[PDB]
Amino acid sequence: AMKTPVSILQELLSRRGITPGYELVQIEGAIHEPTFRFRVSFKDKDTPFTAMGAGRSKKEAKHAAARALIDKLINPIGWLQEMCMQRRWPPPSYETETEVGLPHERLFTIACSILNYREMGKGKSKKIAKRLAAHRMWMRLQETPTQHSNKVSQFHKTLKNATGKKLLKLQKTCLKNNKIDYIKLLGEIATENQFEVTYVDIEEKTFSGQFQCLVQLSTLPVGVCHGSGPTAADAQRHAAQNALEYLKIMTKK
Amino acid sequence: MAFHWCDNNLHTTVFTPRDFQVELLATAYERNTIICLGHRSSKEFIALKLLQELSRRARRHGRVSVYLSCEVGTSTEPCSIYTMLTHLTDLRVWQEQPDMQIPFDHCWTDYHVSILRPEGFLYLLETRELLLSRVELIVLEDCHDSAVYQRIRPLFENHIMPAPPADRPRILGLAGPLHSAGCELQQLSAMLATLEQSVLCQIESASDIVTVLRYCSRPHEYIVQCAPFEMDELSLVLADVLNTHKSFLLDHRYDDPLNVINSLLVVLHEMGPWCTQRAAHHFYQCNEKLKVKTPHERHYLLYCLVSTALIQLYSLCEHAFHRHLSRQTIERYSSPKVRRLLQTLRCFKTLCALIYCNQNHTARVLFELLAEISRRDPDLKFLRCQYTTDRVADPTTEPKEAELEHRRQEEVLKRFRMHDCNVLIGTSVLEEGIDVPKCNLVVRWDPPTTYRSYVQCKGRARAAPAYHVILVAPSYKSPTVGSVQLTDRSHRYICATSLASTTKDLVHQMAQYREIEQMLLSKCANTEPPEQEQCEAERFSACLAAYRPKPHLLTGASVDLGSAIALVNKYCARLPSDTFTKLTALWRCTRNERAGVTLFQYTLRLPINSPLKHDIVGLPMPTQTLARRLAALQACVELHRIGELDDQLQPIGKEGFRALEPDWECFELEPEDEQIVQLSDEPRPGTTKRRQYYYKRIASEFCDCRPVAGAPCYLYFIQLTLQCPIPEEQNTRGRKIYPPEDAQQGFGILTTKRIPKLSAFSIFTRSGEVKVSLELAKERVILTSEQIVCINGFLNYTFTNVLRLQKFLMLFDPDSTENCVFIVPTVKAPAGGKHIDWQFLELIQANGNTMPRAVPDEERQAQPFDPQRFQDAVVMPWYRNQDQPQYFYVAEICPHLSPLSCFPGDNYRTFKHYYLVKYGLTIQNTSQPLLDVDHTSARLNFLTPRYVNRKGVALPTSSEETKRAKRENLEQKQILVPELCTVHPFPASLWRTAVCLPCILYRINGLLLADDIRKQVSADLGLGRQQIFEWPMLDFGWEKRQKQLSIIQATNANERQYQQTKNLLIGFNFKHEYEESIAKLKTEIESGGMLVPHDQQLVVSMMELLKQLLPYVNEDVLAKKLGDRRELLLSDLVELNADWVARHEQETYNVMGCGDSFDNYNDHHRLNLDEKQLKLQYERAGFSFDRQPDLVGHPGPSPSIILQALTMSNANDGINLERLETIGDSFLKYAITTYLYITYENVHEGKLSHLRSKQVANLNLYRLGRRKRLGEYMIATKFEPHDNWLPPCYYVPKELEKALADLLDIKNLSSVQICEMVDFSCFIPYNLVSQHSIPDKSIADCVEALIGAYLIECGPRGALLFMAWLGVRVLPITRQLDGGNQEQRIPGSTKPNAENVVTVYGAWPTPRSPLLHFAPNATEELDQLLSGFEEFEESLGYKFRDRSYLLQAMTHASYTPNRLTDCYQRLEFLGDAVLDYLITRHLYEDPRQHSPGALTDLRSALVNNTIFASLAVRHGFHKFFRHLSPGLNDVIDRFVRIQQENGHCIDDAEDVEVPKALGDVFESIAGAIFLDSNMSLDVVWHVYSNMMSPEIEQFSNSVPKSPIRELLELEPETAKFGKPEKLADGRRVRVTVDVFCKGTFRGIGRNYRIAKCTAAKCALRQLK
RNA sequence: UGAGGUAGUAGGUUGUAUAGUAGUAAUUACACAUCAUACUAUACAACCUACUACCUCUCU
Ligand SMILES: [Ca+2]
Ligand SMILES: [Ca+2]
Ligand SMILES: [Ca+2]
Ligand SMILES: [Ca+2]
Ligand SMILES: [Ca+2]
Ligand SMILES: [Ca+2]
Ligand SMILES: [Ca+2]
Ligand SMILES: [Ca+2]
Ligand SMILES: [Ca+2]
Ligand SMILES: [Ca+2]
Repeated sequence: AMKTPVSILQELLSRRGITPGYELVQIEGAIHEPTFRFRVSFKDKDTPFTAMGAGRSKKEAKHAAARALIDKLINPIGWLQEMCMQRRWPPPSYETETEVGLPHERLFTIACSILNYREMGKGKSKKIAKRLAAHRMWMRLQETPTQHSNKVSQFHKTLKNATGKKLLKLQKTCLKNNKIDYIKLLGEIATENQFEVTYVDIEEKTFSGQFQCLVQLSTLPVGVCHGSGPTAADAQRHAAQNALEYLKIMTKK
Repeated sequence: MAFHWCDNNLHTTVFTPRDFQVELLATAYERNTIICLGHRSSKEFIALKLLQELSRRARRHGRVSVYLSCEVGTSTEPCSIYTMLTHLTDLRVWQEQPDMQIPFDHCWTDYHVSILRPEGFLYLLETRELLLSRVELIVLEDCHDSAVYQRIRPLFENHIMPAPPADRPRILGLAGPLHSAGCELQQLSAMLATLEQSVLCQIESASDIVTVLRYCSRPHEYIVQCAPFEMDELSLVLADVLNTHKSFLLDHRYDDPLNVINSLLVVLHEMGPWCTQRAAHHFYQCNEKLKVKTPHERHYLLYCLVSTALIQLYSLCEHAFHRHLSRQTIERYSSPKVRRLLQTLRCFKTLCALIYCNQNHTARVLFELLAEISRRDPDLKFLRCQYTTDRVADPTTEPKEAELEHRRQEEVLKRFRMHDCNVLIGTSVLEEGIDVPKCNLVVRWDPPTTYRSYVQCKGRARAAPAYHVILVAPSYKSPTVGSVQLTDRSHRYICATSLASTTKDLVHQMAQYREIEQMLLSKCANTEPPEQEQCEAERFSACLAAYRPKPHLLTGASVDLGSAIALVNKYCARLPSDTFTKLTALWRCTRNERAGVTLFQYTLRLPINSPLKHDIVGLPMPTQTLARRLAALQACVELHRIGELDDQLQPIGKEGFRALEPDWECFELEPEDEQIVQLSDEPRPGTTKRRQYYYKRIASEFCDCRPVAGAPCYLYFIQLTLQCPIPEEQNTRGRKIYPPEDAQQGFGILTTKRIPKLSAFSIFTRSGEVKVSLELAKERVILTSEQIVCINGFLNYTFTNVLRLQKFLMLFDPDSTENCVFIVPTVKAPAGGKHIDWQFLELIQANGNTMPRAVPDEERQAQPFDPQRFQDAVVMPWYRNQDQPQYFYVAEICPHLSPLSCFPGDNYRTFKHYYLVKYGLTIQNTSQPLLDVDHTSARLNFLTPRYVNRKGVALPTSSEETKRAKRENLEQKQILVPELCTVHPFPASLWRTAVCLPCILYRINGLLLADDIRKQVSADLGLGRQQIFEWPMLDFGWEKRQKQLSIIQATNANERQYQQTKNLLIGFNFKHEYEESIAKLKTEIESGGMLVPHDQQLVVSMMELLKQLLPYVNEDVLAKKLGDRRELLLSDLVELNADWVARHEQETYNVMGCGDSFDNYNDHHRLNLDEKQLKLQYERAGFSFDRQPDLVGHPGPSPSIILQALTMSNANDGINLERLETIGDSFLKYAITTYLYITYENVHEGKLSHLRSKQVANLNLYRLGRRKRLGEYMIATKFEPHDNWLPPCYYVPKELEKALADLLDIKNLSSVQICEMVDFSCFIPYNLVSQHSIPDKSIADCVEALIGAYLIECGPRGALLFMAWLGVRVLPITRQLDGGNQEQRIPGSTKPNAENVVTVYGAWPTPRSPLLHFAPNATEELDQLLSGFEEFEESLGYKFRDRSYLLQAMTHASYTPNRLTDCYQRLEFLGDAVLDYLITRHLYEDPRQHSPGALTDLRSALVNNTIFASLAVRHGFHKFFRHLSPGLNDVIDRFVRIQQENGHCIDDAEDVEVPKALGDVFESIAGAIFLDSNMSLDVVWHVYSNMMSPEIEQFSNSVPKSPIRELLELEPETAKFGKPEKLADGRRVRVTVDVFCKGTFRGIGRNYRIAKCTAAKCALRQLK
């Protein structure tokens, strides 16, 4: 059944006497592979048949010669590995998956897996199993292989748009007079624009012997406006005055 | 490509200056100088070289050096210079210990450099055991600051001043910059003079500062006063806000913001509100990280309040010109200093601008302003700007942002280097270090507050119309008033909306800087001609008919007076150099008076590697520019005369050079080869990609050879003798062995012409190993007409019926022309010997093609079994295979079996059955024995054994099961029935020898083709013998202190430069131990148009010349000499001077150069050095390598070794060419190199490489062997005697194969008449039986392999003569004319060809030693320039007998004191070939029998410039390699520092640089030991085996590999090395390799090669 | 040592790619960019060959 045609022709002759003889016509060592061309003959007594055949292997050529006589009587591959070298990878590892228990007709199945996909190949020998698996895996991989200050200005513009009328009142009122309550109006802006104000008067005294306060805007940035005075309360009022200056110079457009 | 610009090329008027360091040591060599260099490493280089030169002067009548050093005597750590002096010189140096007290017995006169501290030498000179008249150099380590000055004052004012100047040594004083000594300047001119009065020198300050001062395009100085910066409303509000916050933060309490305050106020007051917001950018980006990065909550409050202050400023500016409302917008808000920078860039409209700053935010905001305005304005489209900062991060902490900073410096300075950006707005890092293009503008932004900042950054503008523009603005005055709130104008804004003092002080500052550089040029000696001298000579440059090579043609070349100097510079800058060599023309000016005018003669000097070894004494002119131009014109005429400058007058180059001897030029060939060469699309000749078909040449002992009747023919016996029985492990069937030497019937050759002697080769049979020979039958055999017919029938029987060798297409032709020898069956005689078996020949005639008779049962019943009819028989059966029979041997006649003994299987009963069932036969005698038979041989290639493969490894045999198991199981035997078999007339023993026949005939033909080659070359060139002793037989061959020390060495080596970069500070002052010039220069600056104001926008007949230029020649003589010619030939100037020199006394010239610059160091011969006055004349056994057998009478090689050379590796044979082919490749390259050194005695070796590479290429060796048709003698195929073999006396039509009683006309008449008488297509050319395809490279391989064969038998002379036969003429010819009868026939001596001459090939002469006698005492200067290399000679064990080879090998191309030889480059070229051959020949002869790959990789590990430099340093080079290169001294310094760490053993990784010049001098010492020894290879190998034999033996037992190959193959498709990228420094480069999914690893080095090597070492020790 | 098939294993050739070692420069300031100048390796592959182990049809 699955005998090779050289053995098939040998079987058809050995039942009728006669042993064939193979003679190599021509081998050709070209640029990338050599070709082999055999001639098979058939007796010297009664109808001396003959044929010739060729292939890229000696056994393939002998097989093709015998197959032609039966009909008468009726390369890199590692382009895959170069491509693996191109896309920054370790080399592939095809692995011997399984085999058939019969010794002379075992058809191997060999799988090649890498970090992306998995493929496999079945062959009459394990070498052609690797060729079919590597062709399928090559097919699989070749089918589907300051600005911070501007940001602060932007969301402070948004909180300005969420503030309300006290920004325009702040613009249209001179802050030189202390008759407008700085701390109270900053708290009004806090209640108005969903935030809170913070006042820090640190306990020590300066070289000038004065008091100072830092007002912190409890919003997204860190936020400090400074102020000082001879007393603690005047220092906190001047700090809220500088906070009003901050919101004022932010407001005008 | 992208760069492709002028880069100034090379200088045209000043001779392209040498680098300053060797000029300083030139001046120091003859003057007591004071070298003013800020760099400690430069001072250390000059001191090292100067102690070396004056040490060479010292140890001749006995002197000593001293190095008084203030940083000595505290720690016992050796100093800065003790390292360099003890590991880079051969001297013995003695830095004294802290409180040193004379270790044991310590006589001071046995010390050469003697490092001390200043008070130590006061001690040691008052000790009076180191006398001052013995000291030859006194290097004051510092004498430019007051402390050590007061300490060294007792030395001078006690000992040096009370000493006559005939005893005072050189007083090289290593001062720092006199141009950085910081004492205003009003007393500067005093103190150095005071210094010169007190250390007894005079300053010869010639630095990198001064070399730009003299020999460069002086840029145009434009110190622009900008304007006062007035304030508008917005800037006043901003100043109010930051002053308010500054005065507050003075009082804010925490019981670095002043950095932001003290930076942003200056930005506001010097650039304006726009750059104030774009520096609020930089400082708020600093705060946005440094407010989070702090752990203190109140410091967090402080940094964030400063951040909100910067927010306030940025919002104020953003609400001011985008919101209140753009080149008028930026010009409105910029300060005027920005405006003048804009006008300076607008006017200079091409550019390479180099703006400078001193703070990083300043540079960043200048970048932002130029980016904005360049993307706005029409004028500055061409400004694409890129900035710089300094190194604000540290390699200890935050290495991610520090590395990102380093990559930003790398990526900015790479794209400034070509032309991608023209503008580099840098900071203080750009002054030194970083390399930039030639510049045509440096706009310095601040005033340069230091002189050095002024000069090292003005001295970067070198694109000849270059500019230097300094901006001047009023300095910072704080408008701060106190802790007040916002002002009335500030509140109104937010609700509604002194040049003269600064300019005068910079004028005084720049007048001081001008006086500094005027004092610097005052201190420099080599004064240079002013600009008006160039203008005068330019006017004078037409009265001279220029020198013409082809004066008939007005298109051809011409050398005028400007092109004279430009051509001398172009010639010397095309002379060959390495990376560290500066090759320049030296020049010595002069003056003397000549009957009136004083005239300025020059003397010239070209580099040492130039072939022009003379002093080109130039001709005088009134102005020294004009006589400089004429001296270079005299040089260019002499250059074209001597043949450097060819007939087009541009130096020649490699490509245009042509081989001089006419045999070396030919390179001619059969015209199909040059057709393929001109085609350039087929596989080109000489390669392995082109297959050409040739003819399997049947030997000339086998053509026209058949006997005809009566012709006496010789009878050879094909003797077979078994030398090695089969091992019983391979004996998987247990058969008896059969020796063939006791077999009765064997064979014989029978031939009309004698086969000569051949190598008794061996075959490998089923029965073991047999030795095949041939032996003659003495009685020559006469054949009758009848016996020829029976031998014809027999030979058709033996090679057609028995062995089945005859193909289809071939015929038996009994009367055949070629391949026509007889084979006859020989029988042993009873008494002794053999003869032809005539009875068996008659039997073969009778038993013809007898198809075996199917015996009927009558004879089977009638006659019984016979033992003698089957013992030693061949027992083919007749019931099956009736027409193509199958032949079995007989192992045993087995008696225990029978036809009734049991069948081994189970489908039948015993052996008398199943002959009835399967066949129909009946066994009659059922009481007969049976036949243990094994098949006859059917793979007749018995040339290779089957149980031992090629490397001596023995392949696996057949276990113990498949032996004495199934050996004796009756299933796995062939047992035949003797009445069912016919005994073939050929017995079994005759079948043994008969089946061995085809490979016997093949190997005899192969050894005959090899003997044909031998007799061929012995016919042509006397090389061998023609006929004859037996040839040799044909045989096949078978922790922590390590890193601590490394860190110490690398750190202190870099700490010299770290001490330089911690010394941008102030120098000398005097504690008691001009103004007119300043006012003049102030008037010059305000009046000469240098100072732009604050409003001006920035911007004669030929007879007269003959009278002037020749004032020493009057109205007479000149009138006759000029004649009616329009312009004088140069010979007229030469002739008129020759007349005046003839008339008068001896002239006494005047050496000039203000003294010693470019004199007394280079080219001086006749001088009184005291008063500097010239008196010149204008007019001049255990494996020897060189063992040679007695080649006269030699039989040439053996045909086994020639056969080995002819055998390709496609043969799959035993023998093979490859080891010969590598050894012959290396010997060919060696011998060609040595003859090119002998022959082209002046040619630069990059053209010797061109000529050798033409001789040694694959095209040349293919083409020569194809001229000798070597493709038709080669063995290139696996010998299958059924597929590619022609049996004796058969014939093949040779054309009827492919073009498809009638077949016997093909040889008789024609072929095309026979043709027309009746997987990848189908057509194949080429004939298997009598042709074989060979690649052209395989022909070249057989060429080199045959040189290998002739080499290994008949010596180097024989291999030279074989390449003389083959065509590579590499020997000289001394022709006689029939000088004898060609009976004596010395080898080389060819035919009496055409007219009766011989053409003998001569040996190699001793070449003339390269001691140039262009100076009058070159032997005494050779004795004096090699004082003390005797310890070096002991360090390699061979005394040079002509020491100019040794000096030549040690002389770098920059060692300009050498006037006696060339450089080493030619010896490096020769010694590489010598070393390559010696190593390849050594690894050939190791009995491990290395492969091609093993020998190549073990050579590449043994021969490697890194191994070469390591063995150079280890075995004591580099202390004698005489160079004067600074950078190479640095590289040698660091490399020997590391190699004394290792005890002489072999972010970014940074391996220490391997000095390539040390590998080159490792090679050049081999070349010089070769040449110096009458060209011997066992004087080179003795020395270099004694050096590298530890390395040979260590790398023999393992494999080192290069780090690059070892990484790239240990991760074979994974270790990928990438493209190099250049660093910020511009002389370093970085290579990264990604071992994929395992990491990127990075290395640095100067070049791409050491950078990949370092990266490979990084990943190698990483993955371990 | 019938013929075939499969597995190793040991040789070699050729292709393709990545290289290396030596030499060599001139473009280029000088280098990188080299290199139908010489030799070879590794990875993949094609082929030829040798042996062994298992088999199947023979053959006995
Ligand atoms: Ca055999
Ligand atoms: Ca066979
Ligand atoms: Ca001289
Ligand atoms: Ca070669
Ligand atoms: Ca070769
Ligand atoms: Ca070299
Ligand atoms: Ca088989
Ligand atoms: Ca080349
Ligand atoms: Ca190459
Ligand atoms: Ca090449």
